Amino acid sequence: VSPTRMNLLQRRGQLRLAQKGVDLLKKKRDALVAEFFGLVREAMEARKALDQAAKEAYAALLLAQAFDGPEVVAGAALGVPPLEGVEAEVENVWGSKVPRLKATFPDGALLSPVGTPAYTLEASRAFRRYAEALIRVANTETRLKKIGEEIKKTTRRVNALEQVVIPGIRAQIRFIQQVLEQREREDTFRLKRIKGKIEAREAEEE
Amino acid sequence: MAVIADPETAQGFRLAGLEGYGASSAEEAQSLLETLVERGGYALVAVDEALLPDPERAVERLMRGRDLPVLLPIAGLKEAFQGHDVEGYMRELVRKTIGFDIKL
Amino acid sequence: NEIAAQIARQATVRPDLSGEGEKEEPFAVVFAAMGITQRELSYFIQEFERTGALSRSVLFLNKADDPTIERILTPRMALTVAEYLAFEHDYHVLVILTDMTNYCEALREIGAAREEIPGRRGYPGYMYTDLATIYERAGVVEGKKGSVTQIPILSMPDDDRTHPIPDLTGYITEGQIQLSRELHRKGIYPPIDPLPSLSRLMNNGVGKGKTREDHKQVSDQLYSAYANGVDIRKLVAIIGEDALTENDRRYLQFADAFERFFINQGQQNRSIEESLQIAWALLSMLPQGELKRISKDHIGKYYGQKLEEIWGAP
Amino acid sequence: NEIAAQIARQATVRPDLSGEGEKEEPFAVVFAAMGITQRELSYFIQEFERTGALSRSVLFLNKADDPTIERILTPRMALTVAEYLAFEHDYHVLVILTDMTNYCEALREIGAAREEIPGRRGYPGYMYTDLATIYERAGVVEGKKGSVTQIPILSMPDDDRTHPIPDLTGYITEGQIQLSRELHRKGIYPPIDPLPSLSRLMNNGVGKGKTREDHKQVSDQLYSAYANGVDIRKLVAIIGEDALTENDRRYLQFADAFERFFINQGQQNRSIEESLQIAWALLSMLPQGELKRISKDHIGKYYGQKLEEIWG
Amino acid sequence: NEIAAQIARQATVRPDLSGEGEKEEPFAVVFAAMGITQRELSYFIQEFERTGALSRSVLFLNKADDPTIERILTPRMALTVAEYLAFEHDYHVLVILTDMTNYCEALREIGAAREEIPGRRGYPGYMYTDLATIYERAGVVEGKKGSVTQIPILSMPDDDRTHPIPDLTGYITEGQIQLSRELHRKGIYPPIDPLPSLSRLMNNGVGKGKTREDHKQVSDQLYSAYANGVDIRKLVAIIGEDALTENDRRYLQFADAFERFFINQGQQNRSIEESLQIAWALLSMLPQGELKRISKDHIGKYYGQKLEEI
Amino acid sequence: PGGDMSEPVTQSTLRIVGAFWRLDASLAFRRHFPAINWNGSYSLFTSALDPWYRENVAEDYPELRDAISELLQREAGLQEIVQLVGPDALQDAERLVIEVGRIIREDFLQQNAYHEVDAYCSMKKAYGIMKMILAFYKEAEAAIKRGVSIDEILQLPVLERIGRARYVSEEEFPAYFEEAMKEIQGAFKALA
Amino acid sequence: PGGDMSEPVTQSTLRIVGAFWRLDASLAFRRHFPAINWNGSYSLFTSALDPWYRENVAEDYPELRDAISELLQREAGLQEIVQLVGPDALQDAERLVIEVGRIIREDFLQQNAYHEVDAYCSMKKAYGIMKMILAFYKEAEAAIKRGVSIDEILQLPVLERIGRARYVSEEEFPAYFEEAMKEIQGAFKALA
Amino acid sequence: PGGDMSEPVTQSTLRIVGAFWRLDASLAFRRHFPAINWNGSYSLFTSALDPWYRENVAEDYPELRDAISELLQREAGLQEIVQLVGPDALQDAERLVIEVGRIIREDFLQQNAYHEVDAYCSMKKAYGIMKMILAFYKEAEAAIKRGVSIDEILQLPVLERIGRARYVSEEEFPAYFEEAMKEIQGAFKALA
Repeated sequence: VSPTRMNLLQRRGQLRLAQKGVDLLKKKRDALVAEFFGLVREAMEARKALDQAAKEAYAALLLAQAFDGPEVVAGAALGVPPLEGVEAEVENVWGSKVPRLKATFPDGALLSPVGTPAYTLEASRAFRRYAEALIRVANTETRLKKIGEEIKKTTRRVNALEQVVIPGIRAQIRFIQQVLEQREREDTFRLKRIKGKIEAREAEEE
Repeated sequence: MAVIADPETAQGFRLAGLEGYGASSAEEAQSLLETLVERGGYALVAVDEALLPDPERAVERLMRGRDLPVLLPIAGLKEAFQGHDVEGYMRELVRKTIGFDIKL
Repeated sequence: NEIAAQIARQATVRPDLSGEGEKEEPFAVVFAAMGITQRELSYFIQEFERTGALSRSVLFLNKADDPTIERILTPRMALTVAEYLAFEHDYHVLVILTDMTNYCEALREIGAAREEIPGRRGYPGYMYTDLATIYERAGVVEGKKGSVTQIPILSMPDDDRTHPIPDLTGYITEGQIQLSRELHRKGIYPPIDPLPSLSRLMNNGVGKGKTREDHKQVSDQLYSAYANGVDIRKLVAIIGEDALTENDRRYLQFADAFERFFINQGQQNRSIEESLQIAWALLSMLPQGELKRISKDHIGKYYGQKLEEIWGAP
Repeated sequence: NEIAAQIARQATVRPDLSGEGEKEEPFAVVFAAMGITQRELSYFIQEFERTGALSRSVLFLNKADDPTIERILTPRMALTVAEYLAFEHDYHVLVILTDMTNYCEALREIGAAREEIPGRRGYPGYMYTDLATIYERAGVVEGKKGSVTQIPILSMPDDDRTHPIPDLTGYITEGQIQLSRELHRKGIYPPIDPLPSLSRLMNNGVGKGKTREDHKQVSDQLYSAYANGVDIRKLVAIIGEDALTENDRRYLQFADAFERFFINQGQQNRSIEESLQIAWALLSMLPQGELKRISKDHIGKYYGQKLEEIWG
Repeated sequence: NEIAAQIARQATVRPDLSGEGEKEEPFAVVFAAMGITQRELSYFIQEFERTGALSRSVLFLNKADDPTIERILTPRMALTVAEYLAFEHDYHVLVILTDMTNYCEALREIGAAREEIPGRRGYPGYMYTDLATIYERAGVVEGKKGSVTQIPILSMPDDDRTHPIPDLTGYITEGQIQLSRELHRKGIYPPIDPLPSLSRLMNNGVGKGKTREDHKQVSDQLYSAYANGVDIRKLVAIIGEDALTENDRRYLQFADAFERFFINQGQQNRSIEESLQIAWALLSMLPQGELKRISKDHIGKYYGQKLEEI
Repeated sequence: PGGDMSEPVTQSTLRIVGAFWRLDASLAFRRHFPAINWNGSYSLFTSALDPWYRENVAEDYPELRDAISELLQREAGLQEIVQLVGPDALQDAERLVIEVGRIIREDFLQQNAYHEVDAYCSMKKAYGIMKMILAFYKEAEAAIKRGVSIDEILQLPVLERIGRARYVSEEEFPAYFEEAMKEIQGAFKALA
Repeated sequence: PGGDMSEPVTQSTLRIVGAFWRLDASLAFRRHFPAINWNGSYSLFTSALDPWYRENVAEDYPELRDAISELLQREAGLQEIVQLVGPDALQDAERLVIEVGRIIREDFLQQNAYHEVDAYCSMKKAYGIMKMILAFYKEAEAAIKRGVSIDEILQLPVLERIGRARYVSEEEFPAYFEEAMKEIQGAFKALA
Repeated sequence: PGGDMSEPVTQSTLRIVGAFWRLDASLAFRRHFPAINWNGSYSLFTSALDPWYRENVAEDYPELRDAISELLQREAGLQEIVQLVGPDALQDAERLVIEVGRIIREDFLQQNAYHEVDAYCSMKKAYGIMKMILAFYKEAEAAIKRGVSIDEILQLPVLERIGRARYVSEEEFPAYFEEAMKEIQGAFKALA
C-alpha cells in the first residue's frame, strides 16, 4: 500500500469499522445464544414427550402381539398405505430457509383399521401419536442444528476479524506512520542544511 | 418416512403407516438406508441410538445434496422401557454444536 | 459559526438558581474571529445586530485576507479585554474564539517566515506553549467576583483527533464538545454528539445550590441510555426489531426521540429547567427501574412527565 | 517493452471507418532510450529488425552503462527530431520513451547537486515543469498534415501509483495505460487492467462516423460491469462464494471471462470490429435489462452473440 | 537478565562427547553492562557472588546515570579484555553484553549531536558498521586454543523484530535466541520460542563425533513439527476443533508436553542427554512416515520411541 | 500530489471556500461521473439559498433535498454493515434503503457530460427526479410493511422510467414526470 | 532494512536485473528452505531458455514446468479460502489440489543445502520429480472422479516414495524414477 | 496521547521503573476505581518484599496473596466463556470461581478515594479481607462438592458482610473481621 497521510486516515477508519463490526457480531452472537438456549429447553421437553410416547406405543404393541397373534398383526400392518410424500415446508430462520416437517397424514378412515385383531388398532393409534411426536422432535432439532451452525459461523467471523484483520490493519498503520515520520525527519534535515547554507552565505560574505 | 431401528419398531411403524426396511445390522443398514435416501418421496429416516449413535456418517452424503431428509436417533424396543437419557443426549449435542461443556 | 453565534447571543448566568439572589452579575461576551471570510463576517455582524447581543459584547473580527500577524494578535487583544473587564469590573466574561485552526496555521506560517525549524507535522515546536498562554488566561481568582470562560471553536483538519492542534487543545483544555457530521447530515441542529463530548469540570459546577439537584444523575442516565440505544440501533439492522426484547425496543424509541427533541432544539433558547424537563420526559419513556443511575427520590419526584409539553422540533 | 513493440508494429489508422482515403504510409518511429539495459535494447532492436521498421526509425540510445547526465538531453533531441519531421515533412511520428524513471533519476541527481528545494521523495520542485516541457511537445497542428504521438514508458517503483514520477506524468499526459501485476501473474498478456487506465482524448476519436456508434456506450458498460465483478470478488473474499445471489454469480462469471478473453489476447492483432464483437459477446453474458448504459437500439442490433461464436 | 545469569553460571565445556579428553582454562565470563539500573546491577552482583563466579569473571558496569559516551566505550573495553585473555592466555572467554538497546540509543544521541545523516528511525547511518566493529571481535583463531564467545542481550522496542537495532544485530550476528511473550504469559521459563530462533553455526558443532544422537535431523524435524502445530493452533483459534484425526491429537499432545517440559525447565541445569532423550519422547511414535526430515536408518537405529520417563 | 488531501494547498483551501466538491478516484475508476465524493463534500450556502429555492423551484424543495441527504446518510451508515456481513444478511427495510441509495447514485447523481441531453439539467428536472425517487421510496417502504418482498420491488417496470428520466429533454420532461408519478402510485396501489 | 522491499537499493536493483529471487521471512522461520517466495519472484529468462530445455532435458519440460506453476497458483488461491473457512468445507478436488501443492512444497521446492545428496539437483532429476508429482496428481484426480476417497489416497506409500525421491543420488535416480512411475500406476490400477 | 503504550516516553519509562500501575480506560468508563489493570500491571519488588510481609503483616500473607492472584487469573481466563454463554448457564465450580472473582474485584480491589473510611486501607484490613474471601471460597467449594446449589450460596448473608468489610474503619476492623469469620464458618456448617 502507498504510505500517505490520507491512506493512514483511511486505515484508521478501517480499524475503527472493524472494531465496531466485532462488537456488533458479538451482540448478534449473544442474541443467537439466547435463542439457542430457548430451543434447547424446548428440545428437551419434546424429547421427554417423545420418550413417553415411545414407551406407551411399545407397550401397546407388545400387548397387541401377546393378546393377538403376531402373524395377523403383520397382515394388518401390510394393508396400511406407506403414506409417503410428506410435506417439507422450508421456513426462513436467521437469514436462510430450513425444512420443517408438517405431515398432512391423510389416513382418515385408514384402510383395514379393524378386523380379526382388536388391540391392533389401539397400538396403531399409539404409533401414529408416536410419529407425530417424532416429527415434532425432528422439526425442533433441525432448527437447533441450524442455530448452532449460525453461532459457529458468527464465532468464526469474530475470531477471524479480531485475530488477523485488526492486527494486520494495526501493522499497516504503524508502518505508514514510520514511513511518514522518516519523510518528515528527512525534510527537517534538509531544512537544517539549507538554513546553515543561508547563514554561511549571509555571514561569511556579508 | 422410514424407520430401521429393529424389526419390532419396523412392524409398528408399518402398522402406523410408515414403511420400515430391515433389522438392526451394524454394516448393511447404512447401505440400505443410503439406497433409500437415493429417492426423495419422504422427509425423515429414524434409527435407534444403539445401532447408530450419530447419523453423521450418513448425512455427510446429504450436505452436498438432498439435505431435505432428517436423520435423528430414536428409542428402540427395549431402551425405551429402560429410559432414554434425555439430559445426557442433549448435553452431548450441545457440547458438540458449541465446543464447550455447559450446564443445561 | 452558527453554534458559536447562538451561544454568544444566548449565554447567561442564573444567579437565582445559585441561591445568592443578588442579580448583580454583569455578563459580557468577547468574540474573537481569526481568518474568517467575508460571508462569515457579515453573518456574525447581522447575528449580533439583530438580537441586541452587541450591546453586551465586544467583537474582534479578523478577515482571512488580513495580515497574519493581526490573526496572531487577535486572541491576545480579546483576552486582554476579557481579563480587564472580569478583574477590574467584576464582569462574568465568556470568550469565544471562532477558529483556532486558523490561528495555528498563521502561527506556522509566521514561524516559517522567521526561519525557524518546524517541529512535528511542520508546526512550530512552541505551539503547545503558545496555545497554553492563550487558553490559561481564563478562570476565577480569589477575592474577585469576575470570571473568564473560554470556548475556543476549532475544526479538525481531517476530522482527526491525532492532529497536533486538537491534541494540544485537549492537553490544555478541560474536555471538549464534539460536533457530529452524521447528526448534521440527518437534519439535527445543533449537531452535538453526546457520546464523544465531555466536560471535565462539570461535576463541580452542578448539584444542590446550582441548577437543580438531579442534574448529575439525569446526565449520567441520559448518556448510558443513549449509548445503549445507538448500540441497539446498529444491531436492529442485522437482527431486526422482532428479535429484540421489550427493553431494546424501548431504548430504540428513546434514542429516536432523544435525537429528535433533545439534540435537535433548533434555535430555541432553552433554560436549564426546560432542558431538565425535556430530559425527564425522554427518560419517562424508559420503564421505571431501568434508571439504575438515578436515586429513587429523584425518580419518585420527577418521573412520569408526558413528552408533548414541548414540541422540540423547530 | 513487449506491449510497446506490439503497439508500434500494429498501430494503424482506419480511414475506411472515418470516410477518408489518404492511405497514409506507416508511422515513423523515434525511439529514445534512457538508461536502457542490454536485454531490453536487444529485444527492441530484434523486434524492429523483424518488422522492418528500422529503415523509418530514428534511435537515440543512452544505455545503462552510459553517462547518466546525457539522459537530460536525450528526450529533448528525440522530440526535436520528431517535431521537425512531423511539422516540416508531414510525417506521422510515433515517439517511444522507454524509461522515464531513469530520466527522473538523472533530474533528481542534478537537482540534488544544486541543493534545489525538493518536492516529494527528494525530486526537484521543478520536475513537473521539466517533464511538461518534454510531454507537451506532441500533438497535431492546424494546417499541417503531420503528427506526433508519444508513448512514454515508466516503472512505478513499488507499483506505486502515488509516486511523484507517475503522479506528475498522469497530471501532464492525456491518460495512462496501467499494467497489472496480479493480472500478469495469471499469465494474461497484455496485463492491462482497465480500471486505473484512462484516455482523455478517447471521446474525440470514437463514435458514429469515426469507429462505430456503439463504441462509447459499450466501453462504459464494460467498465461498469467489470467494476461490479471486482466488487463481487471483494465480497466473496469475505462472505464466501456459495452465499451469493444469481446476478452476483453472473457478474463474477463476466469478470472471469473478461479477463480470460478480452484482456488476454496474446500477440494476435485484433481489428476494432473484432474487439467490439468480443465485447458484445461478453456483455451478452448479462441480462438485457442490466445494460443500463447502452441504448435500446444498439442492444437490439448487437446483443445476443455468444463467446463460442467468435472463434471456432 | 535471568536467562543471561543462568547461562553465565551454567555454561560448561563438555569435552567428553566431542573427543578431546582434557580440561582447558575453564570459561571466563566477561560481563559488560550498558545503561543498567540499580536493581538489575544488584541482582547481577548477588547472582554472581552467590555462584562464586567473580574469580572467573570480569565486570564492566555502566549505570543509567553514567555519562552517555561511557556507555558506548564499555563494550569496547570488555571486548579488548576478552580478546587479550583469549589470545594471550588461552582462556575460553564468554562475553555478555546486556541491553544493547541502551548502546544503540547512546549511539543515536551522539550521532544526532554530531549532526550526521539520520537512518531508519533517527539512528546514525553508520550504526551497522559500529555494531559490526563490536560483534565481529568474537571468534576463534587458527593456531590458538583460546576463544571469544558473545551473547548480547537486546530488548526489542514494542517487540518489533523489524526495528533497526534487532534488524542490524541479526544482520551482523550468527543467529538469535528470541524470547516470546506468549510463553512468558503461560509461566514458562525460560520463555524461549524455538520457531523464530536460529543458530547458524549449529551444524559445525553437532553430529557424529560432536553430538551422536542425530542432532541435525532431530532438530529439523522438531522445527517442522512445531511449525505445523503452531499453524494448527492458529487455525483452531478461529475454527473450532474439528480435525480429530487421532494423530493431530498426538501432535497437540506434542506441542503441550513440549512447551511444558522441553522449554519450561525452570532454574534447573539440564545436560544434553536429558534434552535429547526428551526430544524423541515428544515425537511419541516410532514408525511415523511424517518424519520425512529424519532418515529411516536413524529412526531405526536410534530407536523411535526409545523410552519415556513421562 | 497523489490524491493526498492533507497537502498544504488543499487544507488552506478548505478554510476559505464556502463549497468543497471533493472528487473520488474510486468513482472515476468505475466510470461513474461527475464522481463527486458525497461523504467528503459539503456546502455552506444551503441555508442562505432556501428562500430562492422556495420562490423559484418549489415550496418543498429544501425538504426533498434534506430527505435525499438523509437517505444518502442512512445508506452510508449501512454500508459498514454491508461490507461486514454482506448485503443479503440485512433486513428488508435496510436492503430497501441500500437499493434506494444505489438508485439515487445511478439515476440522479450520475450525469453524462457528453450526452446530448443529460449534459445539462435544470432545477425543475432535478426536483422532479427527486420527487419521483422519494415517492417510490415511500411506497416501497409501505409495501415492505405490507409484506411485499424486496426482490419483486426491485424488478418493477417503473424503475426503468426512474432510470431513464434523466435522458428526457427539458421541454418534454413535465409530462414524463407526471406520468411517472402516476405509474409509481399505480405499481404499488394496484397490487395490494 | 526490516525486509522492506520498498527501500531504495532494492527498487533500484529491480529496474535492471532480469531475475528477482525474493526470499520470505515466514518460510525461513518455519525453515522451509531455500525460502524463495515463488509468488513474488519472477524471471525474464524463462522464455528464452525454452529451446535449450527442449533439446537438453526433455521436449515436454516447459509443459511440465507450466503445469507445476499452475498447480502452485491454484493451491495459493485455494489456501486463503481454506485458512478463512476451514479445510473441511472445501470440495474433494480442492482438497486434492491443496494436498498436491503441499507435496510440491515439501518434496520439490524444498532443498537441504547441508544434505550430502540433496544439495545439488540436476535438471533431469528435477524433471523426473515433477513428472512423478504430475502423474500422481492425474491418477488421484482420476480416482476421485470414480468415487475413491481422498483420505484413502493420502495413505499410499507411493506418496512417501515421492517425498523421499529428492534424497536419491544422481547415478541411482533413473532406476528409482522408473520404479516410482510403475508404483504410481500400480497404486491406482490395483485399486481399480 | 491516545493511551497507546508505544509512545516513546512510556517505552523509556517501562525500561527503568520497577513497577507499573496501569489504569484501565474501560474500568474508568465503567466507574471502577482505582481502575488499576491487574492484568497489565506488574511489580518487581514482590519477591524482595515478602521476607518483610511474612514478619510484619502475617506469616501466611504471601501465600494468601498468591491464592488471590491465582483466583484473579482463573476468572480472567474464564471471562471468554462466561461472556459468551452467560454467568447463569455456567456450570459447576466455574460459576463459583467467577463469583469469587467478582467478590474480590468488588470488595477488595474497588476503592473510593473520596470516602472517609474507604480511601485508606491498612495492611491488616487487606489481609483480613483476603482471609475472609479465601475462607468463603473454600467453604463454597466444599459445598459444591457436597452438591449444594450455587444460587443458595450466592444468597447467603455473608456477602453483605464481605461488601461492608471494606467500609469498616481500622479502629473497628478486628471485631468486625472476627464476627465475619464466625458467620462464614457457621453459614455453610448450618446447611451441612
